[PDB]
Amino acid sequence: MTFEVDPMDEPTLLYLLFEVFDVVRVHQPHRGVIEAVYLRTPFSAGNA
Amino acid sequence: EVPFVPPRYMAPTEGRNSIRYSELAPQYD
Repeated sequence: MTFEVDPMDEPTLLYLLFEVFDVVRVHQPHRGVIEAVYLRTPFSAGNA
Repeated sequence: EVPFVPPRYMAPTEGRNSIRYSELAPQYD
């Protein structure tokens, strides 16, 4: 991607977002046991 | 009788011993 913006005077950042699907499934098998399974599909983040 | 040639299946590429990072092929042992 090439951005052409402007001749600003101060240093600036290009804050860019990539829309993804970040979800979580929450298992609670037994009392005091909670497990979460995260998932981001475009920017992979593992099934931790 | 014709010879009995059992098929040769490839090992599970997603099995127990498998250390997988998303981007690349899974390391195995």
